Amino acid sequence: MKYMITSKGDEKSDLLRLNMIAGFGEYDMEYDDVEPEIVISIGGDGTFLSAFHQYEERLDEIAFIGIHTGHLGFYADWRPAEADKLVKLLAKGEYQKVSYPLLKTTVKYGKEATYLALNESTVKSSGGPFVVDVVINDIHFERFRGDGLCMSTPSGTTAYNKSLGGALMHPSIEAMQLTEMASINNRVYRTIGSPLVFPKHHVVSLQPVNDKDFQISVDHLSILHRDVQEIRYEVSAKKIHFARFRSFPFWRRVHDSFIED
Amino acid sequence: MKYMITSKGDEKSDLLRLNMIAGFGEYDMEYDDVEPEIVISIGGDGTFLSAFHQYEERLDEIAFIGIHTGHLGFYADWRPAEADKLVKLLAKGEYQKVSYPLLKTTVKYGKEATYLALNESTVKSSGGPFVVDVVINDIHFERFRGDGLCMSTPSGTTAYNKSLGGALMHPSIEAMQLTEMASINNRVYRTIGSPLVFPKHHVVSLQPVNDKDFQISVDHLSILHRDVQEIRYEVSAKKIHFARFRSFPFWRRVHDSFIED
Amino acid sequence: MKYMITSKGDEKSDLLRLNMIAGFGEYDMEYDDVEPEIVISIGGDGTFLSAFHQYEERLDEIAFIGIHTGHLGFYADWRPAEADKLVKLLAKGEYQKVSYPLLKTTVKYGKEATYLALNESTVKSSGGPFVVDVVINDIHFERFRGDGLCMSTPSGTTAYNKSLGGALMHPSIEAMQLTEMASINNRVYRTIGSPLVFPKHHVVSLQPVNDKDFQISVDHLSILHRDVQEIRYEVSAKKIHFARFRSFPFWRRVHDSFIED
Amino acid sequence: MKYMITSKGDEKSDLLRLNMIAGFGEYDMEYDDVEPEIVISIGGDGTFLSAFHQYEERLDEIAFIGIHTGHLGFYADWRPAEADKLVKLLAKGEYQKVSYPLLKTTVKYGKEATYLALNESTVKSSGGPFVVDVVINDIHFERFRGDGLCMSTPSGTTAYNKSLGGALMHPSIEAMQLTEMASINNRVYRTIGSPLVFPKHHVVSLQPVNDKDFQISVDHLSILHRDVQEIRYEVSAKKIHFARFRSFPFWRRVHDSFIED
Ligand SMILES: CC(=O)SCCCCn1cnc2c(N)ncnc21
Ligand SMILES: CC(=O)SCCCCn1cnc2c(N)ncnc21
Ligand SMILES: CC(=O)SCCCCn1cnc2c(N)ncnc21
Ligand SMILES: CC(=O)SCCCCn1cnc2c(N)ncnc21
Repeated sequence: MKYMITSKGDEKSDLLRLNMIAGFGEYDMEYDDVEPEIVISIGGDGTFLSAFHQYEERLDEIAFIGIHTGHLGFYADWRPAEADKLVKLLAKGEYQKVSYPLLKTTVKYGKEATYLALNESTVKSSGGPFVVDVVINDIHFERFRGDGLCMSTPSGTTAYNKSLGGALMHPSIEAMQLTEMASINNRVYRTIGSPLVFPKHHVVSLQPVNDKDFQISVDHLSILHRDVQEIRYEVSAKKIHFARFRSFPFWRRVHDSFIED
Repeated sequence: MKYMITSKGDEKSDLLRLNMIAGFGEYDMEYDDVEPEIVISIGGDGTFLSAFHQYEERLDEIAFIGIHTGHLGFYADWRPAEADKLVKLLAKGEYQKVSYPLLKTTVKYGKEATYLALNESTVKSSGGPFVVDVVINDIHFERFRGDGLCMSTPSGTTAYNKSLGGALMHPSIEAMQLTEMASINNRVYRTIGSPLVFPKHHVVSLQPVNDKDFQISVDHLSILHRDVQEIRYEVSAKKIHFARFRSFPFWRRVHDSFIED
Repeated sequence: MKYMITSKGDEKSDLLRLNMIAGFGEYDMEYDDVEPEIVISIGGDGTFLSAFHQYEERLDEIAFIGIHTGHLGFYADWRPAEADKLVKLLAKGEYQKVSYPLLKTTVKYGKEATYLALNESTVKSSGGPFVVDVVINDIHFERFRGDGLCMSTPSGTTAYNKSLGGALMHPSIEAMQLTEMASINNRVYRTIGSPLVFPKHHVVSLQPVNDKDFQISVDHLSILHRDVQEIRYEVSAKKIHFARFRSFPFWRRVHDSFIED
Repeated sequence: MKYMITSKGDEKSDLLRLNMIAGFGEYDMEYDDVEPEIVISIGGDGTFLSAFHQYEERLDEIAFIGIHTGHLGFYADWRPAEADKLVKLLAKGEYQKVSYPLLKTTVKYGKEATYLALNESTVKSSGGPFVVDVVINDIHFERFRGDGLCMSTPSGTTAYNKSLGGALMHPSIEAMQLTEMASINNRVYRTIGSPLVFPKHHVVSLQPVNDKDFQISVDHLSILHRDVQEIRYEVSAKKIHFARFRSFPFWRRVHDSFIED
């Protein structure tokens, strides 16, 4: 079918890309980066992340695969030595697919901007103090004062979420996790401190109290948003689809990354 | 129908119990503590916890209700002032029911002991060092050295799990969360550190490496188990059922308990 | 002697300032904000902080006093009701003095910039990834990857240091404390994680590895430094001097701020 | 002079001990384990710890040395390959000495028991809930509810203190550090959460509120104390003295243990 391959840019990934294309030519496979049904990433997790956001409007028609030319990645979890065997099974197809949940971020002004995050979305102030009111399902939960907040996807918990004390949750759980950055707590300012895991259809809303300028990141993308009235977080109805070739469990992927390999 | 009421034991809860029984007599309600269909707890969360374990063999036939004669509880979340209104709606029934997941703990020796936990189950050593191998779905994940481990239900995350840095997760998420107690980490001994959230059907297994004596707790119950070969944790197929009378959201219950009320 | 009074700017602090000046006129006291021997701050801790940095070149000749017109402060720890009694004892003098250690920050380029911090000094990247090599007494200790680092004075531990997990240490201990911001740790990148308390004469040096642009803060001041070769942290030889009128222990000041009051 | 050598018990340490004794016989050195002036530990940190407590009544007349026959230790910080060179310099003496602060623990009943801790002293309940009032310099600071508390020496911060989130402080700082174990915090029960570093002459006192039975540990020693009225913590006036042969900085010892070696 139609496919395309993105490369990190170094000669290790570029040469590995040219070989897979040459191997794909031996099969009924057409190269198309406009309407691909298979998107192959070669490099690391950031390369897969750019490949995800490059085609985040055709997610239901794409099965992603990641190849790590460096250290192991949670998305690029196939070594370069399996590139030739990957070409054959992708060519004749018949592969199983696995789907991970995604995070929807809605930014409201005085239009409306919506984003799709594979890892996480963070909110920080524009330099001044970061104070925000946290509203969970139209219920005022807390007034957060600190460095910022991070809402993470299940697969994104192994990234920035983990550095903030958040829990690692299996990606089959359709949920999102909110963690704090350097919250100030005294007798007068109260935050929950613990990470918060939210199921599907739960809407977490950040609302300003003073400054309406915030630095909002979505995976690698980061923009300074001005005159914002609300930031809405919820589990997205769309899912990223992977091509599954063999058993590489998420917990084994966690063990190899943080324990030993 | 058949009902029964447990009391904390103080005169505040005993008198509140006698009044609800007198009010129940004005309706088609029979008092039965052998086969009750309604179990009312009056006191706090520990009173509800003892009421849960007293009838943990008829969970599919019971709708629990908790009344807090002291501070607010996550299970006893109805004030004493609503006792009379609670009697009327329970009498004519028609109430909706909500179900929370439970934790199954299997202890294997050289028979087999299984427990049901509403909050959490902890494992500590018998005084000596606590070293254990953590196996996730038959995959050796880590060798844990420290004070102990805690596997928490979703509703149990607000209890001992929260004191260990674990995340608070909404009880509609059928999952369990594992947290560490004072793990020792150097270049030679590696633990994940982060809490781990496991979905349904995932089996987390603790296996000894030296001492086979461990102090295992299940909610309030705590026993010294000797000559144990394995501790199996997984989300239980059974659920505790509550009687629902009005909207008291879990996140509002979290806000009232830790933020302010 | 010579004195001056800074005000937060609100009418509560301005009127309290005009009254103390009028009360000071009843004594042998001259108002001088060029060479003051007594510096009175009226407002909060940020007002005292601006008053400290306004006169950080005559620290050995000044005894500072802080008055909080709002909530209690660790530097402005005297209520407005004690302003009149404060005027009398300052006028005839005979007051005891207490001294807190300070933090010296040296920034080396390709000249040299030195700063004095009463609370803390933080280092973050200019937007990109923050990677830095931590050198303790000319010994390479770790390569830090994360959001940034914070070196705190003893009295500064109750501020941003506390939000990062650092310990609160009594200000009589001439030392400094280093804490991490969202460090990334795996099998390949290793940080200590724990806070580090350094005694006097110990030099902690941050050295770039890639980007040489960092956002460095010193108390409230924050500047983007470009083409930096080294950031040197050490306990300063200079001390801030307070005027002591009665027993307000630091631990009682910690209790009143975070436990209850 | 007079010396003695303790061994871990394995054949690696016993044979290394017999060789140093044979090498000591070539010099003006007498073996005496009653009144030794040099105490050599061969094994790990627990072997040095037992050697410390074996002679904790002649601390001012002993210079300790630790040899690690296994992984590196913070007290046994000399490899077995340096045993012969260690024998020669100890024999002719002229070595410099370094001193680390110690922790004094006073347990008051209805007599009085005092202990000396090289690493830390912990307090836990006897099985029931652990609630205690924390009094700092006769000022009620907090009511602690949780698993327990740990007061650590400076050199002890790399041990159990580190697993509880406490800071690592250089041993030249005469101080002690208090850390919490799984404290419960809500709107009604308030603990500081942060670790607390106390200078010399500051007295931290734990006082019961209900149960007067606590499991108190002092380094490796652990005893169940009954009918206790007070636990007093303070920096001891006595110091443990080491024999210094070359530069092995504490921070390098921290780097080798937790970063890499
Ligand atoms: C410095 C930080 O805290 S973000 C590190 C990002 C590394 C690349 N990466 C991208 N996605 C992931 C992921 N899901 N899990 C771990 N690492 C990931
Ligand atoms: C000292 C500790 O860490 S356990 C405190 C237990 C208080 C009673 N309780 C019982 N169940 C719960 C619950 N689910 N959420 C919060 N509190 C609960
Ligand atoms: C949002 C943060 O983490 S910084 C809060 C700073 C409040 C004012 N202040 C200034 N100095 C201090 C101090 N030493 N101790 C506590 N608070 C202080
Ligand atoms: C499982 C724990 O948290 S205690 C581990 C004790 C290891 C031996 N040891 C004894 N003293 C020390 C010390 N000062 N620094 C590190 N390790 C030490």
